[PDB]
Order: sequence, then structure tokens, then C-alpha cells
Amino acid sequence: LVKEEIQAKEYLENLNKELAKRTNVETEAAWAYGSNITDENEKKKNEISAELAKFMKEVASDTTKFQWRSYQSEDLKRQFKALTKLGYAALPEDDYAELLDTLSAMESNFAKVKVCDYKDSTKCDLALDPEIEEVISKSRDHEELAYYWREFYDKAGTAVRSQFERYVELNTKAAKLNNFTSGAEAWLDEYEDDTFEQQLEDIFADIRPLYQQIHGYVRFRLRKHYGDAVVSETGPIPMHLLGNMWAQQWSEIADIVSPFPEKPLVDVSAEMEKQGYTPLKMFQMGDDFFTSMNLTKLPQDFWDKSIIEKPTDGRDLVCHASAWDFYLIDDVRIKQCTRVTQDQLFTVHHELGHIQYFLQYQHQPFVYRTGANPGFHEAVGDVLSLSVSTPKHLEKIGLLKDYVRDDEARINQLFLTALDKIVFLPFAFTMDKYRWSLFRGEVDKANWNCAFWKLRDEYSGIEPPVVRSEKDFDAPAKYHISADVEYLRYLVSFIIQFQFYKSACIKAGQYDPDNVELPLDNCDIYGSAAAGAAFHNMLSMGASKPWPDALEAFNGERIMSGKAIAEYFEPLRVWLEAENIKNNVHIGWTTSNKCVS
Ligand SMILES: *[C@@H]1O[C@H](CO)[C@@H](O[C@@H]2O[C@H](CO)[C@@H](O[C@@H]3O[C@H](CO[C@H]4O[C@H](CO)[C@@H](O)[C@H](O)[C@@H]4O)[C@@H](O)[C@H](O[C@H]4O[C@H](CO[C@@H]5O[C@H](CO)[C@@H](O)[C@H](O)[C@@H]5O)[C@@H](O)[C@H](O)[C@@H]4O)[C@@H]3O)[C@H](O)[C@H]2NC(C)=O)[C@H](O)[C@H]1NC(C)=O
Ligand SMILES: *[C@@H]1O[C@H](CO)[C@@H](O)[C@H](O)[C@H]1NC(C)=O
Ligand SMILES: *[C@@H]1O[C@H](CO)[C@@H](O)[C@H](O)[C@H]1NC(C)=O
Ligand SMILES: [Zn+2]
Repeated sequence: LVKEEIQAKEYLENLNKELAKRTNVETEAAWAYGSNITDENEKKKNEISAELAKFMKEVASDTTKFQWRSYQSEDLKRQFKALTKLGYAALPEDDYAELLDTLSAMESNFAKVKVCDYKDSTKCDLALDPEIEEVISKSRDHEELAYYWREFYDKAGTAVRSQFERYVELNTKAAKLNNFTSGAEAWLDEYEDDTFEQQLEDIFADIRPLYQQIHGYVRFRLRKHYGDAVVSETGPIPMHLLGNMWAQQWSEIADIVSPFPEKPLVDVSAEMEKQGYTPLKMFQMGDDFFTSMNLTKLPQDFWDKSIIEKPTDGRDLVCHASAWDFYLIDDVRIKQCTRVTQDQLFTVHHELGHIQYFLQYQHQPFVYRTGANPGFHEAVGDVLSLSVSTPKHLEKIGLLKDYVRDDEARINQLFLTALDKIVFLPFAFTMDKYRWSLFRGEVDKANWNCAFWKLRDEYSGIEPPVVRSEKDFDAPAKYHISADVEYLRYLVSFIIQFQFYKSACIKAGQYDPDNVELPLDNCDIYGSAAAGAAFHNMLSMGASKPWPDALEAFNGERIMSGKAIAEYFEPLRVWLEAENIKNNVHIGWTTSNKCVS
């Protein structure tokens, strides 16, 4: 048993190196398909996966030759635990292959969607990224908005109903083979905490009132713009008017809903263009930010192998921005169809946060080369993006000119941040509440579409621009739903990124609550080695410890908390509550009529 724990350590040392290498090969094939969708690359990705799944199955089986639960070392027990978790790889060989073909079908459908120009039904090569997204973010013609919404959702959503259904059945069977109740519990296992769901319910209910105030004010402002025929006072907001295809963030309509329209509203897109920014510049600036904090510089493989602009050769590819770890040394990459905008600048930093995490933990053993939990991975880049979005940072890099930071410009910037950060929370909760409710069997197949729009109404108070029914199937019109990417990570990120940002700001000397000149919402952590250090301590851990331990490394705390995100927005809350009362703004909404059962 002592003898045995010593051999086990050697077994792990060696098997970890082998999984890195086999995964490397699967990652390269996935990369090739995602950057160039073809039948041939599909076949290749899916065959290499099939093979890696088969080997994982043998590894799981050989775990039972070791008395690992009897061992002394927490660390060895943790690695063995992690090797027992097969996920889809637990499926019979044939079911696994079917599942991969189902996943390919959906993701490739999403990526190849094209629609006809509203103004020209002969031009039929408009893609979400960038053509349809540009209209949704910029047009204030409600009818054009509605048209693109229907065209998109009909092709990206409804077209893959039968595929989505088989995926739920196979996902459910895979979870049961791992002895989880459903896919919901399989995802939740990543957070290592039996009360996790409850914890988020608690946090969500504490911020909901702020969301409802924001919702109410936006609805008021949209009525003055579009008039009462297009937006009602008491009903859900028509989602097509909120500047995003899924209404997940509303910051693209800030110019019509901002508190003080005569005071400055930060939008540096136009200046980025005026100064000749490219994608390459944007990523080099993101690099600069990380190295400024004494973190690790992008390696050369990054620059040689990343794809940072949409190919011009008319190939099909997944443009949904992503970051990739190849599981060797220093081979990390981003695939981003980058455009020169303010919000793409933030995305660049978002993505490079994943890359940094990968570089920070690449000396760990294979099974620890992932986030402390999924939410940690998503948060890293957003802590930087927070800084980058500040007027402070933006004047430093010359993108924001002639800005005066009076009380009214502060409220504008606060609100603008809230349109991305508070608004998102209900949206993000719903993506997984929906999927969970299907995975767990709580909704009947006859009710699957209206169950989606029900959640969206109940939690976000938004609805489709047109009537939908069980003849439509709208959920897979969101990337992550079509691609089988758990979404809760993003809700977790949006809470915990404030815990990290506040703590990083304190460490940098950029925030003191008792000093009016260092308010949280204008903290820049650029150049702070103090913040950098705290990051290094947490990120270098990988998944070597449960996530509270990784948090504790960063700032000493162990609990996921809503206190920070509220502390950030508290000045907005005060003002906004008062402004809604001042203007007699109706808060809340009636039940949507847009989904017919
Ligand atoms: C998900 O949960 C599943 C249960 O719902 C679970 O499946 C069970 O896993 C067991 C593996 O631990 C497996 O156990 C073996 O059962 C054999 C009996 O088989 C049939 O008879 C049953 C009873 O009447 C029927 O109901 C079943 O359908 C079966 O088909 C036994 O032969 C076998 O035994 C040997 O194995 C143990 C090994 O155990 C340990 O090893 C060390 C030594 O190496 C021991 O010292 C240690 O203390 C411990 O015992 C030996 O003790 C023994 O001498 C033999 O070598 C074994 O018990 C069980 O059949 C299976 N049941 C069911 C209902 O499926 C899945 O494993 C779970 N999945 C995941 C992913 O976790
Ligand atoms: C895309 O993949 C195919 C294989 O199906 C290959 O022959 C083709 O030339 C690739 N395109 C690019 C631009 O890499
Ligand atoms: C930066 O990190 C190094 C290790 O890479 C460390 O020894 C040093 O203290 C840090 N430097 C700064 C600027 O704090
Ligand atoms: Zn991300």
C-alpha cells in the first residue's frame, strides 16, 4: 500500500504526459476543422476523438487496479479522481461516434448560416459575423431588425431541432454511465460544491432588483425612441431592439438610452480607426497589458499560428472567438475574426486571459492544466477588460480625447458598464437553466421551444419580435447551445471577476472606498506588478486544488460573493432608483404573448 502509492505516483507522472500528447493530436484536428469546415476535416476530428475516447475508457478501467481512495496523498487522490471522469467517453463506441456526428452537424449548421439582404433578396451571403451582427448593433429600423432576427433564428435554431434532441438523449445517457443523474449534474460537478446552484440563486436574487431598475429605464428610453406602437410600458422588451441578437448585453444601444445624452459616452471605435489600429495592434496591446503586470508574454507560436482575422478565401469556419491550448509547451493560439471596435478590443483581452491561464499552468500535470473552475477561466481576461474600459485607461492610450469626468459622465460610464455586466446575468443563468431542465427530463418535448422563451421572459423580461411556437426551435441560435459549451461558467465569471478586480485594484493602490479620487469604477491595473503577482499565484495552480483554495491564493477569500459586483455598481443603483421614481418609470412586466403553446 505504501509500495503501491509509490508506483502509482510513477504511473500518473507517465500517464499524464501521455494524455497531453494524445490530446495535442485531438486539439490539432479540432483546430483544423474549426478554422476550415469541410467534410474531410469533420471526419478527421471525429475519428481522432473516437480514439482518444477509447483510450480514456482503458485508463478509467486501469484506475480500479489501484487502491487510490486508500492513499495518503491528497494530490494523488485528486489526479486519480480526475481520471475516473470520462464524460462522453463512457458511451459505447457507436453511441460516441453518433454523438460526435450530432455535435458536428449542429456546430457546422450554426457556422454556415447565411441570409438575404433585407434590401436585396439576390445578395444571400450575409453571415452573422460580421454582416448580421453589424445590422443588429447599428440599425434603429425596427422592421429591418425583426427581419434579420427571424432569418437568423429560423436557420440557426429551428433547422437543428432533431439533432438537438438526439444530443440531449446521448448527453443524458453519457451522464448516467458516469452515475450522475443527468448532464446538469455532470456540468455542476466541475464546481466541486453540492450547494453551488443554491449559492447562485442567492446571489442572483440579490442583484435582480438592480436588473429590474435597469430594464425599466431602458424600456422607458426605447419608448421615446421607437414610440408606443413598438414598445409597450408594461410588457417585455422586444429583444431585437437591444443591439444584440440574443439580447445578452445591451451596450450597443447606449447612445439612445444613456442617462445624460449631452455628457460624454465612451465609444472609441472611431478613434481606433482614425489612428490605424489593426487586429495585430490590438493583440499586441493586449500582450502589453499582461507583460506590464509582470505576467508572461505571448510566445512566438502564438503569433505564428493564431488566426486573428477572418479569412478572405471564402472558406467556411467557426468565427465565434476562442482560445486554444495545445498541451505541449508554449503552443497556444487564438482564433478570432477580429474587427476594430471598442467591444472587440475587450474581447481580445478576454481571449488573452485564457491564453495567460494556459501559460501559467503548463508546468502542471495534464489533469491540472485547466481552470480552478470554468468560471475562473472566463474571468481572467475580463478583469483586464474592466480596466481597459475605464476612461482612465482609455485616455492613457490616446483613444479617449477631451473627456471631463464629472458626476454625469461617471453615471453614463457606469450605466454603460451595467448594460454589459448586470444585464448579462439573467441571460447567462437562463442558458443553463434551460439546458438543465431538458437534461433532467423536466420539460416535455412538446413544450421545448416555449420553455425556452418562458425562462427568457421570466428572468430577463425580453421576448421575440414575432410570435413563435413549437414549430420553431430557437435555443440553438445561440453558439454555445449549438456547440455544447456549458454557459454557467459565464455567470460565475461575471460575479467572481468583480472579486478579482476589486482585490487587484486594492493591491495596485487604485481603489480606496474612503477616498473619492480612487473609485472602483475608474481603476486601471495596467503596469501593476502587485496585481500580476496575485494572478500568478492563483493561475499557476491550475486545477491542482479545489477552487476556493485558488481564490484564497489570489486575495485570501474562499467564498463566491455578490458583495463586490454590488459595491462596484452601488453609485449607479442610488442614482437610478431615484431617477426611475423621478420619472414614474414602470418596473416589471406582464407575461409574454410571443410563444404559442
Ligand atoms: C455506477 O454504479 C454502478 C452500480 O449502480 C457500478 O457498477 C457496479 O460496479 C461494481 C464495481 O465495483 C461491480 O462489482 C463487481 O460485481 C461482481 C458481481 O457481478 C454480478 O452480480 C451482481 C450481484 O448479485 C449483479 O447484480 C450484477 O449485474 C453483476 O453483473 C463481483 O464479481 C466483483 O467482485 C470482485 O471485485 C471486488 C473488487 O473490489 C475492490 O478491489 C480490492 C481488491 O482489488 C478489494 O480488496 C477492495 O476492498 C474492493 O473489494 C473484489 O472484492 C472481489 O474479490 C472480486 O475480485 C465486483 O464486486 C458491480 O457488478 C456493478 N454493479 C452493477 C449493478 O452494475 C458502476 O461501477 C458505477 N460507475 C462509475 C463510473 O462509477
Ligand atoms: C481546408 O481543408 C481542406 C481539407 O478538406 C484542404 O484541402 C483545404 O485546402 C484547406 N484550406 C485551408 C485554407 O487551409
Ligand atoms: C516579477 O516576477 C519575477 C519572476 O518572474 C519575480 O522574482 C519578481 O519579484 C517580479 N518583479 C516585479 C516587477 O515585481
Ligand atoms: Zn472565454
